[PDB]
Amino acid sequence: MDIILGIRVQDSVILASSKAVTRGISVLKDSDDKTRQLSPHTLMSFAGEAGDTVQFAEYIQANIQLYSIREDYELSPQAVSSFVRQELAKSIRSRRPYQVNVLIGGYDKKKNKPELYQIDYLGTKVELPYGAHGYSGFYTFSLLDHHYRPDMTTEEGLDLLKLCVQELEKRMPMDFKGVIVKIVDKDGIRQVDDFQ
Amino acid sequence: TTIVGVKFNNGVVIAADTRSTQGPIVADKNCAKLHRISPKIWCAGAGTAADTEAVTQLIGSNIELHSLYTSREPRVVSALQMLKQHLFKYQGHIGAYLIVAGVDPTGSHLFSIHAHGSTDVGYYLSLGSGSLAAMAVLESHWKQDLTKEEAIKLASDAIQAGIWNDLGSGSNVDVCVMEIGKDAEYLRNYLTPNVREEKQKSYKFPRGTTAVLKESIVNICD
Amino acid sequence: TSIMAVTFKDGVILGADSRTTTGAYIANRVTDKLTRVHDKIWCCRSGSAADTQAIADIVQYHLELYTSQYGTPSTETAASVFKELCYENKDNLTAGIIVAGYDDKNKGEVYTIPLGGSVHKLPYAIAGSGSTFIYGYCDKNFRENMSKEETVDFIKHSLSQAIKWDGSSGGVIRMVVLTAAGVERLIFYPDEYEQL
Amino acid sequence: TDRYSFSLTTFSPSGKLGQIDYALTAVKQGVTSLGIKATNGVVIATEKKSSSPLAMSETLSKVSLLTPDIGAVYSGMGPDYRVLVDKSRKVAHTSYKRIYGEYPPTKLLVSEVAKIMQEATQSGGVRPFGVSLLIAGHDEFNGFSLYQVDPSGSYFPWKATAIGKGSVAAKTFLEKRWNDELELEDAIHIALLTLKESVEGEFNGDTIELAIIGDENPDLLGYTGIPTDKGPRFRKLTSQEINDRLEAL
Amino acid sequence: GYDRHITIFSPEGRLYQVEYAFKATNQTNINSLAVRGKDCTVVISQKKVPDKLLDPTTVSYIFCISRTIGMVVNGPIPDARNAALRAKAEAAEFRYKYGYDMPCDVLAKRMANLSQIYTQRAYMRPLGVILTFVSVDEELGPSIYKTDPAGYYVGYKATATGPKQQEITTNLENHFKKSKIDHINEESWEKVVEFAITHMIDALGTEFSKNDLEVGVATKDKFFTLSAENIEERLVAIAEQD
Amino acid sequence: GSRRYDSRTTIFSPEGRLYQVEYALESISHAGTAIGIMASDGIVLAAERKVTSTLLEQDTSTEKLYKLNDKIAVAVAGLTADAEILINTARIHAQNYLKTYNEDIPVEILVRRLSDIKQGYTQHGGLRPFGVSFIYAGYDDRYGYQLYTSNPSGNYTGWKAISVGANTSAAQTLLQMDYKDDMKVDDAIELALKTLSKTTDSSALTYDRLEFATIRKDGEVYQKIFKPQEIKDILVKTGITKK
Amino acid sequence: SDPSSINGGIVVAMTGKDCVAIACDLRLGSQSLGVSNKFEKIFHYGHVFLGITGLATDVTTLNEMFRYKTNLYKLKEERAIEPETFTQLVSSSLYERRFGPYFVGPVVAGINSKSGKPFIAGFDLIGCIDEAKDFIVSGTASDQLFGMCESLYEPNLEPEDLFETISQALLNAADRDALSGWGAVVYIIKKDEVVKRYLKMRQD
Amino acid sequence: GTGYDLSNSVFSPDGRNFQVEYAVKAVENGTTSIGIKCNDGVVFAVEKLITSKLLVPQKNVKIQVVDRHIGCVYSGLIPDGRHLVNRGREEAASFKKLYKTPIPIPAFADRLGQYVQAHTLYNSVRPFGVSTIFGGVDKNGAHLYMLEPSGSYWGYKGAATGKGRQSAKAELEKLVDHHPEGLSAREAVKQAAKIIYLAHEDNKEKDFELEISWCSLSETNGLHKFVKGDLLQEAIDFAQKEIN
Amino acid sequence: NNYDGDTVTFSPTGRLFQVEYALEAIKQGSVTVGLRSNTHAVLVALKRNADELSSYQKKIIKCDEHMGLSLAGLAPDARVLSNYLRQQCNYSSLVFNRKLAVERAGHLLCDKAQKNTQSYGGRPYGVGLLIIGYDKSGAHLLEFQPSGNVTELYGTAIGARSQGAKTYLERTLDTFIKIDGNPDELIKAGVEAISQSLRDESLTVDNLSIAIVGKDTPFTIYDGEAVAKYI
Ligand SMILES: [Mg+2]
Ligand SMILES: [Mg+2]
Ligand SMILES: [Mg+2]
Repeated sequence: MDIILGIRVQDSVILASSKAVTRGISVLKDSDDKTRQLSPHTLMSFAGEAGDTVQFAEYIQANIQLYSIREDYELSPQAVSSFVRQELAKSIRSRRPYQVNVLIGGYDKKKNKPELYQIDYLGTKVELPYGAHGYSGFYTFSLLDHHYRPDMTTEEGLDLLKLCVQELEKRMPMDFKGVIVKIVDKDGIRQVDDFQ
Repeated sequence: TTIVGVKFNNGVVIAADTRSTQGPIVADKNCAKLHRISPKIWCAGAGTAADTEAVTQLIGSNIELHSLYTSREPRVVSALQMLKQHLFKYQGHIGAYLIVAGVDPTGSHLFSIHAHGSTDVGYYLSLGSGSLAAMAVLESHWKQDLTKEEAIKLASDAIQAGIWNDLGSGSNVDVCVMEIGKDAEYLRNYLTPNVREEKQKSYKFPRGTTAVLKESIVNICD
Repeated sequence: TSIMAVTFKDGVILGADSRTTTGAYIANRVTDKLTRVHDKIWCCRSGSAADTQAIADIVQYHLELYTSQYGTPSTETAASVFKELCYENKDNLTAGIIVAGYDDKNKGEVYTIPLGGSVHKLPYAIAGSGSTFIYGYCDKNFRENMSKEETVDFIKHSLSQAIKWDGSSGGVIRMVVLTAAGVERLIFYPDEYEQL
Repeated sequence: TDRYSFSLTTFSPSGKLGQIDYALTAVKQGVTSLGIKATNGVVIATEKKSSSPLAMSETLSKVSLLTPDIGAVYSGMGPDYRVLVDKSRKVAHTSYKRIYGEYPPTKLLVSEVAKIMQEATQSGGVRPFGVSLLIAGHDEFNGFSLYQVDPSGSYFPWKATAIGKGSVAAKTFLEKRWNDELELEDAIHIALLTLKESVEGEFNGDTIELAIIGDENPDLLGYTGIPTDKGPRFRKLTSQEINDRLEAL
Repeated sequence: GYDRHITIFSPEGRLYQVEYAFKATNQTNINSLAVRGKDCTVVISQKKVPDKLLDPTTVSYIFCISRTIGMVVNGPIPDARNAALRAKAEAAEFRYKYGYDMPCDVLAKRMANLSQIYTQRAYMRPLGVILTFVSVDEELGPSIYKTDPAGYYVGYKATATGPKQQEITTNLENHFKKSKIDHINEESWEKVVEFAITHMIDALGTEFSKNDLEVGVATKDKFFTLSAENIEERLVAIAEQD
Repeated sequence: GSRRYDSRTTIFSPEGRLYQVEYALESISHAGTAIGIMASDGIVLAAERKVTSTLLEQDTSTEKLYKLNDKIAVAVAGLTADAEILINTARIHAQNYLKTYNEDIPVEILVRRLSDIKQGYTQHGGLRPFGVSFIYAGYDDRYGYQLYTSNPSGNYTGWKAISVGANTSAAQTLLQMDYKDDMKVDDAIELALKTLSKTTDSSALTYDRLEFATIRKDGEVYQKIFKPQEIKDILVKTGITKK
Repeated sequence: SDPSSINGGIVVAMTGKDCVAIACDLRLGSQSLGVSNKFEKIFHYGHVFLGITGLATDVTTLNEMFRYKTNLYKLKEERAIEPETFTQLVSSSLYERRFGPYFVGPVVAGINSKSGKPFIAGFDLIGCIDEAKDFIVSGTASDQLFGMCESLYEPNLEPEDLFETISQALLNAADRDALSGWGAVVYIIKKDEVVKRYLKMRQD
Repeated sequence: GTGYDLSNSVFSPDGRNFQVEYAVKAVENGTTSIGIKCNDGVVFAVEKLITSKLLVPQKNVKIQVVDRHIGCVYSGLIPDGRHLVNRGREEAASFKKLYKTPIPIPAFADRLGQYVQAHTLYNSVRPFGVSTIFGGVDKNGAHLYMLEPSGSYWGYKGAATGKGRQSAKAELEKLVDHHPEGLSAREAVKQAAKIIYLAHEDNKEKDFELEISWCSLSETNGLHKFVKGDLLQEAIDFAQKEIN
Repeated sequence: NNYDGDTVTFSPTGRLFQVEYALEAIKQGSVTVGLRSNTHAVLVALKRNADELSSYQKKIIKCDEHMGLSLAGLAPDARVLSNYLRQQCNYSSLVFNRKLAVERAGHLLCDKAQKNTQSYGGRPYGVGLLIIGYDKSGAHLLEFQPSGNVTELYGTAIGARSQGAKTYLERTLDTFIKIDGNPDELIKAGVEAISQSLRDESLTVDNLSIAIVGKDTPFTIYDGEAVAKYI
């Protein structure tokens, strides 16, 4: 499937998302940003069934923006994760469910702590130091479990994600055409200019 | 599961085993299967245990409401009609098979209800997995004009047959006798022929055997 | 199940067996397959016990309301009620019903309604599993305007042959005689009709 | 169809809710009914005034059972009381027993009937209930309780009170006679005295209804074999018992 | 003032449309009496056919609800037949759903709850009719239960309804004060019919012919309205007192 | 047909006022007095029971102060049953927010929900408004302690100290006279008790005619509903009564 | 693909002398792939404890629903809900979705505050109440837990011994299941003291 | 108080529904219609005022057929009568569908009566403005019914409603007295023509057209049929002789 | 008086007032006359303009190739009723391959109006209609009033000063009923009938509308110069 990776360092959360969208035997685009900025300090990467991903992501984005406008306050990452998990759990038993897996990376400004949530199309939410959706984990975890330290800096996390991307580009039957990397910290969400 | 009902001269008795099984595994070794539709109207269940419990409680609540509305003692025909109509509404999807006995102002009643909404009347009935063994015992030892003790013995022997010769039943025997002139008598563990033998050795571990990483008090108060 | 209804000069007689089987196991060997929908309008049931019982209960309700409002219903009226209930729910019912009635105007009448809701008025009607085994005998031994004894004998012989050949039938032969004199219930045990 | 979607009970410029006050007035013009809470049970009582001596008073019950441990008496319009007791008996199962497997507590059943009556005072096309209810119940955690429910949907817990015609005088007698150390028989005697004060006609076990939420009566359970299941606490006194306690006085 | 048009409380706490329905109940100018026998229950109603162009066999205020429950109505025939159809449907549905015949008191309570609904909801008016149901309930015996447009219902040893009802009622009361029982100690229903007709003649003070009365008798497992000839036989038996 | 009986509750007067809103406010004016005071370290609610009898069981009686949430409570002025309907709805909304976001509901969100329900009852439906005024006392990690007030008009406002019910003008004047921004929770208790004792139409302020509540503070708040004995103790301590 | 066997996990409750115990594994995974080793399955409402095994999303949704209902219950009744009442509530809530079931296996444990009676019970995915006095087991290693409990348990055990027994049962059952493990927690519940202990086990 | 006559289903302090009585007045303002039960059926007759010679004679039928055996003629607000006849036709179709047997006359009468009584039960519906005389032959013989706007309906030997209802009732009483054995179908037709012609004199300002139908077990085999042609002209001549 | 607020309220004299107000609305409308022989049926209508810069409101509507109607009163209600009649003719032609009988059309219109003259919140229709048609029975002319009363006539007229045209048709009935097989003569008779209802006005090509139906003559409308030969 699409590659969706996320790591939580001491003062940041880094998200990696495939740049490739392929329908059939033809790669339609090699520069696809599979993320949606839910709030100034909370980003969400998504992957899964065509169409459902962008639809669900933009729906969640609109709801979070409406809440932030109404209450003039940014919801904590935990609240956004719980809201999207409830949405997906309501979806699973609907007529046509959403088949979208998401990684939410946020910086709780009230706690000043990085937080990373992994939720699947079923509504299974977990708070993890590193997370991945699809087959990606099947490789990346093995690296992270060894090379992840809680006191890691953002540059160390970027190097670790680059090692994961190298392993994926070596042992994956697919060419996901690189990854767009985004950093979520106390100052918001920024995009790495180049990762390869 | 093995459930039976037998009519005696002054009422009706039901009996069942106490073995709830999740496939080939015994989930409960003492699950009472005699439910109370009304103070003097009882029923034994088989099939989807959740369906039996739920439909029996629902019909019992509706019967209590009907009795408080009509100021009359509940009738077995009413519970029978409501159960059968409800089961037929939801087709065979409600997997409940009931043997419903009772004593009401009209007399003694013993019926059987199937999951799809059919009902049968008889003097002796059996349902469940072991229904065949129990029915063989009934057909072998049933006679007209049974006494209370005779019907109790016949029902207990049918349940024992279902316990011994059917893998779907076992453990103990619950009985409920309902006579016309008295209250319903609910004998829990009327027969206990499956007491477990004493184990050859005690497995109480020496304290500290388990490796503990961290302990924490849990605040239940506020 | 083996059921039939025969019209003789004094009225009508319904006959049935008492064997209800779940597969090859005789679930109930004393089943009363003769059901009363009105004082002198009865029905023989075959097929889904749940379906036939529900149909008979609803017909009894409708006929009780008809009696309360407009008086005693005709046999044809109960036949039409059965026909509506069976035909409109043909995709969810598996029931074959014979309806026999006595009214002083038309003497005795028999209406058989098989699967599909079609209604056919006949002097004598046979149905059930065992009926196929007695289609010949009946056609060779049935006469119009028989006496009560001759009608009982005809039904007894037919049901006895059906019970002998059809394993789905058995038990005791139950008959309900509807005449101007009223309703009579007759039972014939195996030790009697087997020697016929 | 029901085009009466607008409220029939509205605020008057004086701030008073008209139909609520009118229903309370109709209650005041109803037969007196009282309740007294003791240390080992509660008692409710009322006068059985019949329309005709040909009518059989036993067939018309002013004291009804809501749950096996909760009963209720009223003062006001009989038919409203009947429909309210039916609704309460059903709500006891639908909104508690069928969810928690236990009979509702007195407070919650009172709250449910009060919600029904409040909706009657606020919904469209309906007049408030022309009754006031005295509900006496017992649950394991709150013990014994006696509540009063007014047409407005409000409810109050009472140590002892009364409603109807002779409401004020009855309440005064209870204020003068009540204490927090009363046994059930003492409360029954006080209730009988207050009713005798509030009745002019005949006063015997055949013209007054009186029920008690007291101890558990396993003889009224109907089945034996379940030790955890005990008998109901609600019991309506027989005419013989009332006449005995009256001849005692 | 609109407290007189819809079913809302007056300042006195009174529902005036209910009282006006009560007033409408006596519009028919016919009286009815119900009494209980040892194993039967008899209702008698005045049969008044003023117009000679009327089919006298279609003038009835006694209805056969079920095979056990009969109902005599005091009030206009539209609301009478409405309540009759509703009670018949309720009894049939009760039999279908609960497996046994609807009791007299149960049908009375149901109709009284519907009448109460009419008093509380505004879009429906009460029916200007008083319904007296009679039967021989298997659990309660001979049963007479009456309901009114106010939603009130109760059972009676004997009852009367109509314009001169009070008169009749008093008479009945006296008899019970003399009899020390709650029923008519007669084994045959013919004697109970004769008793009812005799006491109605005593109260109203009028002689009834065979075309001036409707008699409905409920015995165990049956309710039937007598013909003019059976009423005539009872009247002849009464007249042959000495 | 039925048009002759419609009171038309949701209409404007020629002056631009909602008739039923004004009449419900007039109704609440006759109800008991409820006062909320928010100090720097807590919130205090004090209400006077209009219903008073020597036989009224005050131990199990709660006619003025209800718990919406472990962080939010309400003082009621007006029709108790309408208030309880709205309180049930508020509890359901708070638990829905908790289930949705796994965080306790902020006070203003619940207050705005209840106020919008009230407002909807004043603009459509042709139904009578709820004759209830609410004083919300709540705590959350955003605005700390919070005191809100809502009336049948559907309007809600925030206050340092507020009073609803009877004699609200004199109570508000006394509060403005004696309130201080730096005062503590015990000072708020004393001020509320004195304001009630000086604005009560009754002879004296006693425990039987009082309901009391304190939302205090570890990282945990305590919502303490005073029992009758605690109420009599705080009355005799603040000098209002003698024992 | 079995909805109850996608995520895996196990829970087991036992009783003793004036004490109960409820233990669970800490594994959550998408079939073969283990995802989280911190997924606890025993939640507590007041003094009642509920361990849910099965589809993880249904576990979390049921936890939220029961927290909702218990909070409203506490605010209405003005008392903490008891284990029997909560068991009945769980059964009714489960059967409320009979034809759209929650693919879970709830297990309730506690001590009645007013009577002190230790009470444990189990359920299926549609709410069939299994009220056993000895032990209740649920999860993917249901058979291993059944064997361990039927072998090791003896009634009237003191808390310090009941802990060892339930911990050994949980560990030796999880080590025989590929879809359970990655850590374990054990609650020893007394009338006024509830202790939580994390166990040390193999992380495979 | 006042205002009890402004809303339907409102009981006056007497116990009356004034809107129903006003509808009865609207009926009394209508033309004259009669029904006569004979020994083997019923005969319906109605007067149609020829407001102008521009009206097409023998057209603009006023008697409506229900099922194949029921005849209905209404006096009052003709459109309301058509509404009631359509409702009755639906009821008869439903009855025949469910119970196969054609709807009996008493059943049909009770259906119409319950419909009208429901129309006298709510302030959102106006009472009916037609008195309907109907009937026919069923398995129990002949039946003639009349239904008033109050929902009250009765079985009649002879019925009449409209402006000339009183003279028609008097003539029907004479017919009932002089014929205890019962009238025949054609004799009933001739008497209905006579009574219609006699009641027209009350409003002799404009000419009228006679319309007759009948349902007889022997003359029409139990089917509702319009009397036309030779029999109609014979009845007209009989009436013309009877007047003078 | 106090009984004219709704159509659900009966006057003490048994009169529904709103219906009479609708009839009065018709009376103040324009004049339209209808007349038929055995072979044809003609509607002649006088359209009315707001001023000299406005158009003349259409008064004749085509319902089907064999049936049409002329309106007098509220044009919206006329359009609603004509659309319902078109729907009924269309249903007859599609489900039964059968031309809708004119008498049945009148019955349907009667019941449709009665639906409005008995229920709360509904106003009676405010237009009178003159329906001409040619079914299997021959030529038919019906007059429909929103009271629900539809009457078949040889000729009639509705609107302002309609009594003059009606009396003219009464006098000329035996004359026009025999104008069979000659369309123009019946058209001129209708023009004379409507002229019998003119006062300070004269028939022009702009204010006159004609409609003709009959055997081998579908419902056709003539406006403008097409009517110049009949003036
Ligand atoms: Mg075995
Ligand atoms: Mg493992
Ligand atoms: Mg492993």
